[PDB]
Amino acid sequence: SVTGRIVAMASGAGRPVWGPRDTVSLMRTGFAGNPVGFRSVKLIAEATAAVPLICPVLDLLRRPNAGQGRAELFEALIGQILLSGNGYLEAVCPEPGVPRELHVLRSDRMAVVPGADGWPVGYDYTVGGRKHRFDMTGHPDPICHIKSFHPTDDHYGLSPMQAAAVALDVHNAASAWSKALLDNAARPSGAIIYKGADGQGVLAPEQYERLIFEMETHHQGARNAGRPMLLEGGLDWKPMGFSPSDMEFHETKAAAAREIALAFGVPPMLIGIPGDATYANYAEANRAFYRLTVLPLLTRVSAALAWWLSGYLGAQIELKPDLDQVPALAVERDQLWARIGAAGFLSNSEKRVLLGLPPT
Amino acid sequence: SVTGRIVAMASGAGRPVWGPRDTVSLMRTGFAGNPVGFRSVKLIAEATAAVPLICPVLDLLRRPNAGQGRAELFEALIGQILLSGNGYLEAVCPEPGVPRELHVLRSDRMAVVPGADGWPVGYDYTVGGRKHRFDMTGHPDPICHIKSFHPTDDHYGLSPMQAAAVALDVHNAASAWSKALLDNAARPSGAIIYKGADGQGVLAPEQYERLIFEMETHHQGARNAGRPMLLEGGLDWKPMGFSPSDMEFHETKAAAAREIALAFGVPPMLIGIPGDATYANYAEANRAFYRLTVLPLLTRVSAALAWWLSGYLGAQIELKPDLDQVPALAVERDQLWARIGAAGFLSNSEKRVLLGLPPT
Amino acid sequence: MMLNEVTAVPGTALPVAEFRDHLRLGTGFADLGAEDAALLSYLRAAIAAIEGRTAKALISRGFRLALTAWRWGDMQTLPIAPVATVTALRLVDAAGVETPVAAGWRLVPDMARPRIEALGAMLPMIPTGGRVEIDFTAGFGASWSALPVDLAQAVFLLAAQYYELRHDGAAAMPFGVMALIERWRTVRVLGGRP
Amino acid sequence: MMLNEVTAVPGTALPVAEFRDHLRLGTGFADLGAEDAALLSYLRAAIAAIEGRTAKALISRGFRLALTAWRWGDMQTLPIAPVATVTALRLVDAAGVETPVAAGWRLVPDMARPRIEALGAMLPMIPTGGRVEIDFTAGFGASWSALPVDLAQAVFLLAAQYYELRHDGAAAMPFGVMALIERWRTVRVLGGRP
Amino acid sequence: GWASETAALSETATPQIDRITIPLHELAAMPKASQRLLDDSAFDIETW
Amino acid sequence: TIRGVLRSTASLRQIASVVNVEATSFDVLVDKTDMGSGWASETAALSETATPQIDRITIPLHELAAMPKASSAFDIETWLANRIADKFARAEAAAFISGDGVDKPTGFLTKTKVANGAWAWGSLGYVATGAAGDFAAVNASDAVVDLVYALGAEYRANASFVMNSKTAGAVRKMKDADGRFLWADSLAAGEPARLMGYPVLIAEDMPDIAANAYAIAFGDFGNGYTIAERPDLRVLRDPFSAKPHVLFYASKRVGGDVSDFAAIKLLKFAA
Amino acid sequence: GWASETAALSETATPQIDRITIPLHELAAMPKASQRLLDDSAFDIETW
Repeated sequence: SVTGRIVAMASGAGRPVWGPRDTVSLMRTGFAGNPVGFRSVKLIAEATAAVPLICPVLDLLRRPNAGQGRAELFEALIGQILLSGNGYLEAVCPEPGVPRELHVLRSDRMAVVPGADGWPVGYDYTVGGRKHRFDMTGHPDPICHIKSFHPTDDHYGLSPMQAAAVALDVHNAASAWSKALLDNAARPSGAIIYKGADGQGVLAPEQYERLIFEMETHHQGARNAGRPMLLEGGLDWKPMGFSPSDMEFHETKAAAAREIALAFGVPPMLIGIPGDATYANYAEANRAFYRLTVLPLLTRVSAALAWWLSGYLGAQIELKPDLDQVPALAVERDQLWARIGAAGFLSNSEKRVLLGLPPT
Repeated sequence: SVTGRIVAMASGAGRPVWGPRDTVSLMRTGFAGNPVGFRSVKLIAEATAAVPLICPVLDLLRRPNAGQGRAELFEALIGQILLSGNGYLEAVCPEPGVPRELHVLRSDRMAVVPGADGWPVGYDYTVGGRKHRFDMTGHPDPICHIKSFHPTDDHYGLSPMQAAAVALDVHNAASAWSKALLDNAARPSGAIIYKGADGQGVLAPEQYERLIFEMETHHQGARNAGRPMLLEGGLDWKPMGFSPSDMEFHETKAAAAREIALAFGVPPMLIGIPGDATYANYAEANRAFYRLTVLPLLTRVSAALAWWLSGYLGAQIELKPDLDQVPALAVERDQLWARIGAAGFLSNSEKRVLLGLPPT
Repeated sequence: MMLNEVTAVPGTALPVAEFRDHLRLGTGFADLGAEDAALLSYLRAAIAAIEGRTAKALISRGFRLALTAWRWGDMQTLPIAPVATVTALRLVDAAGVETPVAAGWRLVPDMARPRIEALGAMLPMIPTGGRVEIDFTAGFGASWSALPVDLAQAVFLLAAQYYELRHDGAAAMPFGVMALIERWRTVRVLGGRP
Repeated sequence: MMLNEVTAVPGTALPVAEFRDHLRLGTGFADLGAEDAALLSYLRAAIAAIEGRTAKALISRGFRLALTAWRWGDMQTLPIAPVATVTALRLVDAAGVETPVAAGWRLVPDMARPRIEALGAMLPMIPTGGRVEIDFTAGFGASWSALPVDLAQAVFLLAAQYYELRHDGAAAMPFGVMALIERWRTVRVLGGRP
Repeated sequence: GWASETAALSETATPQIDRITIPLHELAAMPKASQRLLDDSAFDIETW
Repeated sequence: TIRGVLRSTASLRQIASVVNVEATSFDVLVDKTDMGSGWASETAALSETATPQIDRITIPLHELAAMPKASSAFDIETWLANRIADKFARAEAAAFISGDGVDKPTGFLTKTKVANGAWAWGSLGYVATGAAGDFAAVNASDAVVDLVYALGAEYRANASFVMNSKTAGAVRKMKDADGRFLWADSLAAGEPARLMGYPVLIAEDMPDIAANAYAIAFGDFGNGYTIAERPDLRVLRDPFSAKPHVLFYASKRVGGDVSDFAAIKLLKFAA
Repeated sequence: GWASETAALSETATPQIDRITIPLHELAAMPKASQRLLDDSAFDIETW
């Protein structure tokens, strides 16, 4: 905070700081463009919305606004964090405490203002040429700004799609390689070469319609596969091939489809990409998914809702994921109940306090 | 909210916003065109209809209208969400509460109107050149608009088929590659080259019917396979081959047939596409299907029916998937009943309350 | 796409008096005897052999390019390469109402790929059945002196050959006829859909 | 990109009196001038052959480079290679108005890459539907003596050939016509986008 | 049109609209009654 | 981050009456004259004293358009959107002050000015300074103070000066017979921003001091000048017309002239 | 430009983008110090 004043002047106080320009184009080319970048965010954002929470405040979260439910809110919230590294939540307060409206402001059209002491004073929702200038020079601070970790930038997040932005363009263009190869390719199944007495000679349109009708009827198609095809003088049939037949950038697409899944943190088994068996039997890969890239993400966002929404209340509230009755963690729950349940030496109430039960 | 009021006047208030251009063409080329895109939607839409629900209001859902049952409604509803990212439900209310008609309006012919404050005021059902202009400037709001998550658009969904639109055109054209290769191809099983004394020379139609009849009778067919075939002076037999025989875009189709199944989120094992064994033994892949792409999808639509239909009632109703006696989740139910049933330390009534039983 | 010439050369524009000097001047039998109007008939045969191999025009004759459908959305490369000033882009309909247009297109001149390249993305659409028709003047200059002189020498190396030997008789020069033409041929590598 | 010449060579700058010394015509005859009309007809036909194989200029006549869109964002390599003192990048408009622009463009002299690189990171913009012609005088020198002499010899090896054989009749030197040209041709290996 | 789009019809003639004004005049009658007649008569002339 | 030249931002938008309008035009309705009531006589006819003739002034609500062609270090979509909003904030400022009638809002300087004291409704009133080149030589600032006190006490509750930078320069150049800077006395003060108790708006589209130019204005522009506009900004992110250049289309529509001819008073630098 | 209704507005001038180069020159000092003078004196010469 003491050094906060020094970085603020360099950027320029009172003026909007934009950060990354090409953020909106990674969405259309990397999330609406390829299925791997599409499925990876949809797999996470529909997983963090499904996790229950532990606190009143959750009555706001259950019904944030019209037409945007509890689970639909976090899909919009985490879906901006995975896409552009930043999450925004406007609170509309007709009432003084616990404001009854939440709105995920998209992070394409939002810009920060550094202000005096380096910590932000303005946020600017910029649609068309129109700005809004939300104000942070107050106590309730009407927008929570959830940052992904960015080491070099002081105001935004890193957005894992930016780290995979080369592997998206490999997977977008290798998939479009095979598309435009199926659309721009002339393979013939042969060529009836007609030289003539000279090195060059055309055949007359009388002879040419004769050549079609014996080729149309008697030689093409499945039903004429293999006629013995008499070739008189001058004529010759050179059959062409198609030498790379399968596998046009097949492994570099399948390797880039795994590096996209690597950056968002989904395992290759969940998304459905082919590859070597790393995880075994989905009791691991679903448990690894909710432990390395979902529950760390959800306990970081819920820790920002636990502090931003407590600024509207008087008492501070904690708000964490449940990490109980989330059915992907049952292999960590069998393993912990059967450990203490088999420990017969310590008594009955001495293990209800370990497994989390109210003792009797 | 406040940002929304500014967003409206950028696009234009009171005027219809259409969104996706090609969504009428992705249906014919991606859902009536290929089996992989066809089966993937049919696998999900017939799964969400089979899941029971927990609440009167469900009496409407059981029998919405004539000729369109309960299970047939959600197949129509989810079948529009997977195809075009948007679900629509018209309600006809002769009576004030619990309107006795539901109709899945197709999302090709529906368009939104942003209205004044950014949240929609009109929906326009446009068939031919004829409109309807449903009105949202009231409390019951006669159409629930279920959005898939779209980060860039403010009014529509993303429609996973749009994310797989490259892999559909690969799979459609590679499959049509082999069709038209079996239909336009002239392979011969040889060529009887007849040069002559000159470099060129035809053979007379007397000699040519002799040449057919000794080829028609004595050399072609299974029964003449391998006759020793005397070749006098001038005649010569050059046997042709067919150098790419199998496997015309065989793996690039099979990789694209997996990326379509990847985008909708079905596992490769359920749909029947070939590929490396990711899931093991169908107790997982069916359990993965009802946990990563069905029950998150079904708990998101049911959360919108719980709020739109409660606008017709006085009291608000919750409406969630059962997540019980759905037989793909039996491996999550064995694992949880045998954990607590073997926990002999805590008493009998202390585990009926954990497993969800009525206590005794 | 018929692309007939409106008018041919006058004949008096051709360098018949100069071609007699390329035939035998400074060395030779004398001026000798040459059927004058014969020598004009070999220059028109050597220019029309180099107008075809180079797709150039060389005298700046008037053309009429009447084609039915536009190939691209807006581009319309013109075949006869050195162009200047579209005379008119009149547009006839299936009955022959012949309604010209005067704006919407800007000819972009070039020796490589002359174009029509309309403004924006809208090039004048075609009446169904009513072929579009473009009149233009293509070539280097009105007189023989306005030509590139290396291309003019390829005419004189060729028109003298048709004068020196009549039938197709057999006979590797460094800059022959063929080596002077190749920097004026059209180098194209498209066999595709656009 | 049209690249026409404003003015041709004067003809009096060509060394007809020295080309006559090359071809061994004759020394002290009283006629001495029966070939003057044709000797410079082959010198202009051999320079224009070597101006196209080398993309050089050799007499420093004035050019006019009328083009519409810039080839690269800022560079704009000129075709005719040995340049000096680009006169005017007058920027015409869609129709009519021609405004010469100092515009903050430089000129990078080179025999291989005669660029016109801009200093403000962007050349002067182009009015949509209008061309940007560049007047520049490109060549080695004004008179014949300012040439590289090996390239001047390659004209004399070539124009002597056109004088000695008229039609394309076939007929190995260490430094022939071709081996003198090849250190003046443009060596390029880019077929790419930039 | 069908083939007129190629030759002409770069724009289709829009409907030239027209405003017809209802001037909204008033219809007023002012009959004059006497105060003697309004008081003497058994017939309620004021409501007749 | 790409930089640009920083232009003036003060635009007369924050002191004039900004009205959100949705139709094609905005009609303000001002009566031109008084009731004309007289003291009645005890034995007189006393009828039809007078009636204020009303007048509709039409804000035409013109449109403003700028059309640049776009032709990964800095991102053009955000930067060009942050430049074209500045140009639409600055180009309407010239129309608000010295715009003419054709296709653009007519500024308050272009309204057929009449010398104050012979002031009628159809014009704006001015006060003369003295010599034609500049302020008066004998007593400077007398033109400023009687410009203030020749307006009307009801509009001077919230009125402001409108100048450009180098007219406020020539105002701060005023000094007494010892040279002690009548406005902001020391060389250590700065812009005092409260000229004659009233705020100053440095609007660069005002003319400078010339032979007859009206370089200083003063008024309650909340009643005087009405800016009627639509708040949004059109954003056509065009992916057609030219593949090479995006050629974004951005437009804001805005109109305005004077609603009240009594609020604004001008300073003519002449005799 | 203020766009008329019957104008069919032309495209305007895209602002020229300038690119000014900082050359980033070097500035170095090379003092020559004696080894004995650095080893004998009481002052921290490498610091001074």
